[PDB]
Amino acid sequence: RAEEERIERWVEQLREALVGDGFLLHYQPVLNLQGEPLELYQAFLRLERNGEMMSPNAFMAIAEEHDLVTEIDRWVVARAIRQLGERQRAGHKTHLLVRIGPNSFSDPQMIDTIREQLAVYGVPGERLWLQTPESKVFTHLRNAQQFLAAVSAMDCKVGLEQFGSGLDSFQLLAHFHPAFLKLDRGITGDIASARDSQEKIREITSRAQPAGILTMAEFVADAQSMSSFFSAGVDYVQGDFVAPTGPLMNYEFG
Amino acid sequence: GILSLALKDKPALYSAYMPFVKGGGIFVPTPKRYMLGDEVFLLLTLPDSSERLPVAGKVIWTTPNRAAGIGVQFPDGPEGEAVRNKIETLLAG
Ligand SMILES: Nc1nc2c(ncn2[C@@H]2O[C@@H]3COP(=O)(O)O[C@H]4[C@@H](O)[C@H](n5cnc6c(=O)[nH]c(N)nc65)O[C@@H]4COP(=O)(O)O[C@H]3[C@H]2O)c(=O)[nH]1
Ligand SMILES: [Mg+2]
Repeated sequence: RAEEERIERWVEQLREALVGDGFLLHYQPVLNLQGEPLELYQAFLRLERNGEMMSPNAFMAIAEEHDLVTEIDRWVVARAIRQLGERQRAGHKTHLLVRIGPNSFSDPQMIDTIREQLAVYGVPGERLWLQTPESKVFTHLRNAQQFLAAVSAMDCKVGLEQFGSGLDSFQLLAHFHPAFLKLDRGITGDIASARDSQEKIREITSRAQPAGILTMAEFVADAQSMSSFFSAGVDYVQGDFVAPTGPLMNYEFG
Repeated sequence: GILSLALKDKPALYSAYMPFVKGGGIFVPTPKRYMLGDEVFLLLTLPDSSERLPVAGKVIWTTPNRAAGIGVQFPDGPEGEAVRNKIETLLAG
């Protein structure tokens, strides 16, 4: 019970970040292997307390204990679009990939927020990509379909992260058409040096290309990975090999 | 390269240990500068013990409050749950 006061220290820090400065965003380039170069970044949430930066792995555990995740994902999406706005004012047609949660499927405020903010900042919905894992999309399906339809009704792109994984995934694909897929690290980490993996992947891409579904690889670290992903037709790649994560959009794609 | 952290008593443990982190964490001072989600290797000596526990963890806090280091998140495998339980045991003593 001594620590219970420290928990609330943290929670008050969080809500004050929700309503004021504290939260910020960092940006990692996503690169088009195949060669339709698009200014594409994935957005990562961060929290700053007097120069102390911290990762959502520190604080999301608490935040969930207070049904606060929905307001946070709203912040992410909203500041992401403001950044798309500043980015359009600079004369750049930049896109932003944005992690959202499955509770935000049920969030009417989220559908509002998306709409409102694209309007004010004059941002075409195809600049926004929202991704959510195949796991939680499975758990929460009826709501996920409602959300995908409402949001893709704004020319937004909706996708699955941590794709691959199990054999229930191509089952979900029948019932869910996303703009893109993010392959689970377990599949793509070793593709350099397996036969399980590249078998699985070329299977996934061969099925994925004609549906109009974009395939993307995460956590690229070496060059043999990239040649495998390329020969294999993966559409997008991001990782420390490609380009590291920062707070400024400054990558020269092409 | 190689990080190390030696906690001599349960107070130094409690000051390092980050219990609210998703799956436990530990604050490791280092002069060197890391970016969040960088993947570190750390050699963690617990107090009331001589075994060095090997932690392959992730950065989830950069401080450049107190101390000048990094928060290292324990892997979610059994190998990391192990060290988390060792520490949680030590602190309620
Ligand atoms: N996705 C990805 N990450 C890469 C890659 N290369 C390096 N990383 C780094 O490794 C961490 C991976 O994030 P995660 O494990 O998926 O787990 C993430 C994720 O669960 C969560 N998170 C990050 N950004 C957001 C966000 O905008 N919204 C929400 N709801 N959660 C977020 O925080 C965790 C920690 O992320 P970070 O501390 O920023 O640290 C990130 C990131 O900086 C890559 O190719 N792809
Ligand atoms: Mg600002």
